[PDB]
Amino acid sequence: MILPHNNRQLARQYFDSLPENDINRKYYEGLKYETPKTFFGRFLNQFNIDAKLDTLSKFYTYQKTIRATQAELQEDRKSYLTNSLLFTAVSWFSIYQFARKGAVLPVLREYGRYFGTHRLFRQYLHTLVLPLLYTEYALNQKYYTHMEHLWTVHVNRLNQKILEDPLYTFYPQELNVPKHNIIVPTIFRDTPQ
Amino acid sequence: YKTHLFSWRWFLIKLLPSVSIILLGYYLQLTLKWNLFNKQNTIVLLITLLLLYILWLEFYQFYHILSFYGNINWAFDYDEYIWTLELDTRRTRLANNYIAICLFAKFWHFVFIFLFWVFFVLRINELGRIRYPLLVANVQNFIIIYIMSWAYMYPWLKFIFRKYLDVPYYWFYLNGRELGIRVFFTDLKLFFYGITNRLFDFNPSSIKFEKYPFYYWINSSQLTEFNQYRKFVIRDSIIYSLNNYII
Amino acid sequence: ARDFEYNNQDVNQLNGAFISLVEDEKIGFWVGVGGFAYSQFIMRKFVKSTNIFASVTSLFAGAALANLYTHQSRASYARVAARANRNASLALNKLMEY
Amino acid sequence: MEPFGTDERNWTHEEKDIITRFLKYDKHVNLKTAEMVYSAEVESAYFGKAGALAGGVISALFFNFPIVRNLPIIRRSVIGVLPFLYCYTWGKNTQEELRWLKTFAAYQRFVVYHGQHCKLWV
Amino acid sequence: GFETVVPAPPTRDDELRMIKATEEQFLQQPRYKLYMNEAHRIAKMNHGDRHNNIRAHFWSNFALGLLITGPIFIIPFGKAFRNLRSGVPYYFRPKYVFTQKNQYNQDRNWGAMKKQIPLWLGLSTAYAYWFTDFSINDDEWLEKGKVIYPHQT
Amino acid sequence: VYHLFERICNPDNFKLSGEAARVRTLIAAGFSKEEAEQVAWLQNHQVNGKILGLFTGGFALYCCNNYFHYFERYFPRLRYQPFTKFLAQAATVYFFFKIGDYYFTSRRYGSNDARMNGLMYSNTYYSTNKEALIQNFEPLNRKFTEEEVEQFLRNEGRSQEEKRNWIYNPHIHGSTEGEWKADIHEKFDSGKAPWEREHVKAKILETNKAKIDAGEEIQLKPFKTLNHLDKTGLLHRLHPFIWTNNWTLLG
Amino acid sequence: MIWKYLQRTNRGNIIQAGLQHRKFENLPFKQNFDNLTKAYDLRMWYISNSPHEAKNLEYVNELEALHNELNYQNSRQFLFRTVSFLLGWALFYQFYELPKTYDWQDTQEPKHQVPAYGDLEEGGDE
Amino acid sequence: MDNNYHFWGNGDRQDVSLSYEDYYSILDCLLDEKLSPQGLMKFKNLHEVSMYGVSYVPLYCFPVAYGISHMLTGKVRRGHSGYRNLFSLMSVVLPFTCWYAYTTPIPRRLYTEIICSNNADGAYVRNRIKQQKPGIWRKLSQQLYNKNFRFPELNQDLTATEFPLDYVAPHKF
Ligand SMILES: CCCCCCCCCCCCCCCCCC(=O)OC[C@H](COP(=O)([O-])OCC(O)COP(=O)([O-])OC[C@@H](COC(=O)CCCCCCCCCCCCCCCCC)OC(=O)CCCCCCCCCCCCCCCCC)OC(=O)CCCCCCCCCCCCCCCCC
Ligand SMILES: CCCCCCCCCCCCCCCCCC(=O)OC[C@H](COP(=O)([O-])OCC(O)COP(=O)([O-])OC[C@@H](COC(=O)CCCCCCCCCCCCCCCCC)OC(=O)CCCCCCCCCCCCCCCCC)OC(=O)CCCCCCCCCCCCCCCCC
Ligand SMILES: CCCCCCCCCCCCCCCCCC(=O)OC[C@H](COP(=O)([O-])OCC(O)COP(=O)([O-])OC[C@@H](COC(=O)CCCCCCCCCCCCCCCCC)OC(=O)CCCCCCCCCCCCCCCCC)OC(=O)CCCCCCCCCCCCCCCCC
Ligand SMILES: CCCCCCCCCCCCCCCCCC(=O)OC[C@H](COP(=O)([O-])OCC[N+](C)(C)C)OC(=O)CCCCCCCCCCCCCCCCC
Ligand SMILES: CCCCCCCCCCCCCCCCCC(=O)OC[C@H](COP(=O)([O-])OCC[N+](C)(C)C)OC(=O)CCCCCCCCCCCCCCCCC
Ligand SMILES: CCCCCCCCCCCCCCCCCC(=O)OC[C@H](COP(=O)([O-])OCC[N+](C)(C)C)OC(=O)CCCCCCCCCCCCCCCCC
Ligand SMILES: CCCCCCCCCCCCCCCCCC(=O)OC[C@H](COP(=O)([O-])OCC[N+](C)(C)C)OC(=O)CCCCCCCCCCCCCCCCC
Ligand SMILES: COC1=C(OC)C(=O)C(C/C=C(/C)CC/C=C(\C)CC/C=C(\C)CC/C=C(\C)CC/C=C(\C)CC/C=C(\C)CC/C=C(/C)CCC=C(C)C)=C(C)C1=O
Ligand SMILES: CCCCCCCCCCCCCCCCCC(=O)OC[C@H](COP(=O)(O)OCCN)OC(=O)CCCCCCCCCCCCCCCCC
Repeated sequence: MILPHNNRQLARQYFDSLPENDINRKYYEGLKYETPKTFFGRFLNQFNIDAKLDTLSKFYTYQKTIRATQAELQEDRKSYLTNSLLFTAVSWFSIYQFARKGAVLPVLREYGRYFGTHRLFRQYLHTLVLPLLYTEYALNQKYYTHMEHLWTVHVNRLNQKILEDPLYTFYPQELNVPKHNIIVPTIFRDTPQ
Repeated sequence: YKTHLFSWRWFLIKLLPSVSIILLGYYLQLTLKWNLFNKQNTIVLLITLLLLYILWLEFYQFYHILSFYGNINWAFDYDEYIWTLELDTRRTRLANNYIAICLFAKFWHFVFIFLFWVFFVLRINELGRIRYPLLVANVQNFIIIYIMSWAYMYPWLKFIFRKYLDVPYYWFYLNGRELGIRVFFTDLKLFFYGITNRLFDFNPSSIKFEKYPFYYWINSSQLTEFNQYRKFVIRDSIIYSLNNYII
Repeated sequence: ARDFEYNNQDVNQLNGAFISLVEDEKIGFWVGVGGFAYSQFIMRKFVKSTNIFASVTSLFAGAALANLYTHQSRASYARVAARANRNASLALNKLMEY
Repeated sequence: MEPFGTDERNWTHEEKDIITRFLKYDKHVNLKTAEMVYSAEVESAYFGKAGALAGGVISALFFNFPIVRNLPIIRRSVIGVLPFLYCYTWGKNTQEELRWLKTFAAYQRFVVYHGQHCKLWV
Repeated sequence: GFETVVPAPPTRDDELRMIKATEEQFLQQPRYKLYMNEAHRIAKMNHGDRHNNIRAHFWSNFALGLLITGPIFIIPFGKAFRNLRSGVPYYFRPKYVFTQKNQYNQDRNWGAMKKQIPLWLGLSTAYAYWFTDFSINDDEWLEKGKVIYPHQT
Repeated sequence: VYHLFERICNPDNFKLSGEAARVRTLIAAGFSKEEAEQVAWLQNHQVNGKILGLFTGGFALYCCNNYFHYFERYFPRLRYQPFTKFLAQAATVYFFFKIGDYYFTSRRYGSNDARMNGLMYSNTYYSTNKEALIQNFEPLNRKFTEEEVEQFLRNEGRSQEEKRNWIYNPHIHGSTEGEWKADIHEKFDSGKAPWEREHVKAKILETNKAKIDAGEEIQLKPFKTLNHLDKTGLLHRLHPFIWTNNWTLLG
Repeated sequence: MIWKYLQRTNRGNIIQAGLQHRKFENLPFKQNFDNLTKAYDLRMWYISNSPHEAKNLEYVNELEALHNELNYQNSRQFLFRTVSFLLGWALFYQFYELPKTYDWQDTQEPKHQVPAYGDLEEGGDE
Repeated sequence: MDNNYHFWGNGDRQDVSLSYEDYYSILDCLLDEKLSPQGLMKFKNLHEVSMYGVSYVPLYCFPVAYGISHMLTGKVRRGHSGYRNLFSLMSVVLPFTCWYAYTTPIPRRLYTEIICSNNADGAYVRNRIKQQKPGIWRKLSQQLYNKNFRFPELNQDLTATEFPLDYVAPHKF
């Protein structure tokens, strides 16, 4: 949508500013990216989503899809974190009240096998940890394929050496070119015919 | 293109109270054999409150329909810099007027059955017991009004049975095909396969962006080609301006 | 250089048939292995027969079970491919006739 | 000028705010549409506070109601605040509904005025 | 597409040959087949012949389905009317007419029939439509509507 | 279970199978409708002798199985070795099979006389068809050239019912109108095959120089089985049987 | 042997069906709808197929009471199921995001909202 | 596997499945001037089939709704006596069954031909669905990618140099 002369090549500027030995530099040189196909490879890549999103944002800032993905991921992180914290707080409050009244849920061994930690303490630990792990797993599963597709597009662009801003990029007002609203219609003349 | 199709997802919720009333009336009728007047006053009062609610809804809709015909607008006189209220007549498709008359008749019938129910409840309160004749008459009035409540759903019948009318005669030799029963027996199999795939095979996800504004207002570009409606240039400009404002 | 182009409708129908047939073939192979195992178990436990006879019967039972499971996709793909091959052969003969 | 269908996304609060501000302060809109939006705003502002005040009064009464008064404070306050919550939410919901309905009518008028609907013409 | 070469107007001998061909076609037209003289007469007759072939195949399949589905579905389906779901044998349950059913198993037999006969016909027609081929008279692109003149044939 | 029921109760199972199976298989293989019919006829003639011999042997065994028991008087090996009797029965079946195969497949040359052609007194039709096919069959040992492929693609809409009206547009055809008309007439109107053009043959020779150097002849014309197979025998100038035909061949 | 399977009918297809004994061998100790309807069906079949007048009339008297009891049980079932259905419907529509993004072309009549014919409608006079 | 696989209105288990609601929505965002005569004929045949199919859908849903209404009424079958309640309650149960059936997509040879065609008409329809009906196109592209169809319009395109315009649902690479 942006004409070649109206493109600011912010992606190219960031690529130039990047260091000498960089993964983006290697991709531009011609390094090809392939998503992992093994379970271990996918599990390892699961933790690289944040870095990929950050670098893609730095490269193609103001890109519609990248900006929408960032906003959605931030909102999902906030919502999942608050839900997990509320669940943990409610569970801890319930456990404390029922233990005060003398009722303890018969979950987990009463005493630890090695350190002899009490069932109440281990229940608190599980209530604190399990929801966080579930939140992380859910977010990673939700965003992994999208992040991989975005990264594949970025790597293909680097290999093709297309460092210009992609489609659906909307620059701020400072970089937006003013529109000429002065139009002078041509003088009317009777047709010779 | 003026098909006038109303959403069933919106129609069913509106229709719920009437079916609730008729079901409660049937339960009251069935239970009248072994129940007393005092105990069944609960059901009677529930039916009365539901009928009042439906009466309010019907009156509100009827008032809107009747007030349509009075076109009142504000006109700004620039010389005096003053807004003035002006009244004018209405011009619209005659189908709207016909359905408005039908809805007026429906509202009058509902007022009639509401008065019938009020009379019945007052009389049973005075007597001290309920009677099958009047109770069943009220139940059947509720059923009839429920049937009549579907008056404004005739566009779906037209949409279904006009494509049958437009079919020409077989031997006039326009297409030389008749696939009614064939399509019936083929759609049986197609629906079987579709349901089996839906509840046992891959189902595409429904996840979508819920936060970024105007994300799905996709302006034309190379990816989407330029075969859109011609005057969507303004739409594309507005989308561009909105994206600039967001960013 | 240009080359003969097949009919898109036939290509799509064959693609669907081939996908269904691959999925079947896999599931039916697993079903056949399971049926062979079950037949061997039944023969060695309730049937008084030689080991060779029991193994042959189990193999045939498993093969029959797999064929029963996979017949629908196999037959559908066979008929679709036969029709497509006939159409392609007729078109190519009509093009190259001289 | 937006996607239609069940699979589409319903209007967001930010989108509604942006659209109403556009209708209010844009130059391409007509004076009649702007007046419609302004009238919507002024005539809808009332319900938001009317419902809140009614809820406050009703909750004040229900706090001293025959059973709520004798109920303990933990139950008493929770039960007595319910009418206030219901009336407040009703007032806010009706205000938003009226304002959004009239703003959407104004948006339809603007779309027809600028010919931005693919199936509408004179 | 490309256009073919347009022949020059026919001579008198060609006109006579065309007239003779049309006369022969008219004579060949069957007496019991009522088709009006029109440009689409021959196309209509061909369509009718194909429809007649499809009708023959469909009715043969329908008869075969009536023959087959009976012992396989309808007769076993009639075993469900032996007893009610409570376990008691079948007994008459009148609607508005208290018909006298003194005859042995009259109630059970008639009740079973009322459901079996519609089921029999439905299954037979489903079998016919399933196993009957309409390929002969199916034209997806409607290319068989081209007019064929008697002299061309 | 629905598919199993369909398989069991398909009316095609009850319907008698026809002879069109070979034609359909050959068409799927690639042979034209006429070529498929000719090849199917040849194969059916080749296998009919074997089928008839097997049926004759089976019928002979059924009717006269007691001959093996009777022969035990002179050959007690049959009496005291059932395996020998079984082998003798198998040998008799194979003997009938071979007699039928000889009758229906052996050359059995005979005169080309309309008075007895087709009576099966001599296997003239089958012998001539087999000889012609084997003699004149030579697989195309080339690769279709670009010109041939382009002509095949351009032959999509050609029809002999009505000649196409060729129109010369200088902006898309080039050259001169007369030269373009001559080339079009050569390509389509004349019916000359693409491989018969001089430049096409020269390109074929240049591309297959390696085969020519090795000493292998290049077949310009692909084999046309319908140009050498004719079950009726009219192609080979075989006189049709008089009593089943109302015409005569010069010979 | 095709006749042995086509023209030979099962004894159950001709002879009158007996009583399913397993249905009554073991029963719950609750005077519920199942037992009530079992007794109703038993008495009804006996009345239909019996020549004994003394037992039928008392069976009719008991069957009227059985009908009343079954009506009460059905009333309870209808109440519970209808209330559950109504509550489920209300909850579904409360927690279901109703699509409010349907096309609104029908509600707009550009040629009618602003009369296109203008003054020509009133008389003409040209 | 019926004996009418040639029939255009017919379908296969693995053919592209589209709901009636999706088809009617897609009809809205298409222009006939931009389609070839072959594409117009395909759409006309599809409408010819849908005319009967849509009307028959409630016929298919009727028995399920009837059974559900009977169960809701109770365990008593009273014939004509209970028709009022049966059909008053079924008047809302049957719409639900029809809703489920219409939301259920069904395969069709015409659907797959129109969507997956590799010509100008196919590209035009795919792009129009992608632009003016993003919600439908998301599901359609997921289905196509799962069924091994590759087009530049698909959001799951791994060989594209431009970022997707819609969320990409999880899937196996
Ligand atoms: C990525 C990291 C994420 C971390 C998240 C935070 C939570 C986890 C870490 C927390 C650490 C600090 C916690 C506070 C400590 C306070 C002090 C204290 O007393 O401790 C409290 C308390 C222990 O005190 P205690 O009183 O002795 O209680 C003992 C009771 O038995 C305990 O009873 P219980 O009531 O706890 O119940 C048993 C326990 C379940 O514990 C089990 O016994 C389950 C064992 C499952 C094994 C599955 C197969 C493993 C195959 C090999 C894997 C190799 C590594 C692969 C790595 C891949 C890449 C990540 O929990 C449950 O059953 C309920 C939860 C359901 C399961 C969910 C578990 C999720 C774990 C996620 C983190 C995993 C980290 C692995 C690190 C590397 C290990 C090599 O600690 C915990 O409750 C935390 C336990 C953490 C897991 C321990 C696993 C031990 C077995 C390892 C086997 C493999 C290695 C063997 C090596 C042998 C020698 C060479
Ligand atoms: C109830 C107790 C149980 C006992 C009774 C059984 C159950 C009750 C129904 C029984 C009576 C049904 C009607 C008579 C059919 C047979 C007539 C006959 O023998 O004369 C030869 C006559 C012509 O045969 P043909 O020319 O050789 O065609 C066969 C070829 O294979 C070619 O096949 P094709 O696929 O091309 O179809 C050919 C047909 C195809 O024609 C069509 O396309 C018409 C159908 C279009 C689709 C349906 C549109 C209307 C419904 C719309 C529903 C909208 C719902 C609402 C939606 C929105 C709101 C929710 O077109 C023609 O050949 C031209 C003639 C068309 C006449 C159609 C009108 C027939 C009825 C009126 C005359 C007879 C009096 C009936 C009295 C009332 C009976 C209830 O038979 C036909 O009508 C065609 C064959 C029909 C199928 C076989 C029927 C076997 C009989 C048992 C059927 C059992 C029920 C299950 C099937 C459903 C009913 C069909
Ligand atoms: C399965 C397919 C079915 C298709 C569909 C059929 C549908 C039904 C349609 C049926 C229509 C009827 C067809 C009939 C065909 C008959 C054959 C045929 O066309 O031959 C015409 C035949 C043409 O044969 P050709 O001239 O040799 O030319 C060569 C052939 O074209 C061809 O020759 P070649 O190149 O093949 O072989 C050369 C040579 C190579 O072969 C030889 O050299 C063989 C030499 C020995 C003869 C064959 C073996 C004999 C074994 C001993 C006898 C049987 C033993 C077992 C039983 C016990 C017997 C005691 O063969 C010959 O010398 C042929 C001579 C003809 C006789 C032998 C033919 C086989 C006879 C088999 C008889 C048994 C089968 C049933 C009856 C016949 C069929 C109905 O024409 C004539 O010769 C007739 C000319 C007449 C001129 C005018 C005469 C005027 C009257 C003068 C005498 C008056 C006497 C008055 C007496 C009065 C006393 C008081
Ligand atoms: C006085 C008489 C008044 C009669 C009025 C009532 C007429 C009823 C006619 C029903 C026709 C239904 C056609 C549905 C076509 C749907 C097409 C489609 O794309 O599907 C998406 C449909 C429609 O969705 P939608 O309406 O949200 O679509 C949105 C798009 N626009 C805005 C264009 C409408 O999906 C659904 O929501 C499912 C609706 C199913 C409705 C089925 C009703 C069948 C009739 C039931 C009657 C029961 C009475 C009880 C007795 C029964 C026995 C007699
Ligand atoms: C809070 C706890 C303390 C105790 C609370 C005691 C309960 C008090 C219930 C009052 C009921 C009043 C009935 C009014 C009937 C007339 C309605 C009308 O005309 O509509 C105007 C207005 C509606 O005006 P509207 O035009 O804005 O309609 C809005 C329409 N929709 C919903 C689509 C947006 O009514 C309402 O707002 C709600 C009416 C509901 C009517 C339901 C009738 C049957 C059930 C009655 C309640 C039974 C409760 C029993 C106790 C249970 C305790 C757990
Ligand atoms: C602007 C809004 C509308 C304004 C118009 C006002 C409309 C007012 C309508 C009032 C309706 C009142 C109905 C009362 C019916 C009483 C029936 C009766 O006597 O009981 C018989 C009996 C009463 O039985 P019972 O149950 O009381 O006791 C019988 C005796 N035991 C119990 C001892 C065996 O009921 C029956 O037989 C059952 C059937 C009743 C059918 C009633 C039909 C009424 C038709 C009314 C038509 C009105 C036309 C109006 C035209 C326009 C006017 C403007
Ligand atoms: C160790 C403990 C033993 C306890 C005893 C009980 C053990 C029970 C063991 C059950 C094993 C089941 C194995 C199923 C294998 C399926 C294989 C397959 O794919 O076949 C598909 C076929 C159908 O194929 P299709 O082509 O229609 O479709 C298959 C499915 N799709 C479409 C997805 C490909 O089904 C069969 O025909 C299977 C059965 C074959 C015949 C053997 C049947 C034996 C049982 C008959 C019982 C009859 C009782 C009376 C019924 C009266 C009715 C009125
Ligand atoms: C895509 O798939 C397909 C289609 O689309 C779905 C098709 O339409 C078709 C079209 C063709 C068809 C033939 C239609 C096929 C339709 C089918 C299979 C569904 C219809 C099936 C039926 C109607 C059969 C229903 C019948 C039954 C299940 C039998 C029930 C039997 C019962 C209950 C037996 C009860 C008996 C007893 C308990 C015995 C009691 C005995 C006693 C003595 C009483 C007790 C007494 C004492 C004393 C104790 C095909 C082929 C297809 O494959
Ligand atoms: C393959 C290597 C492994 C070893 C096998 C080698 C096979 C060699 C080739 C086939 C050999 C066939 C002969 C086999 C041994 C002899 C069989 C026999 O007994 O045949 C004679 C028998 C006479 O009948 P009989 O029972 O004596 O009745 C007297 C009534 N008073 O009549 C019969 O029973 C008929 C025998 C027919 C033999 C075949 C003939 C060819 C055509 C067969 C058509 C299909 C027959 C299908 C039969 C199905 C039976 C269930």
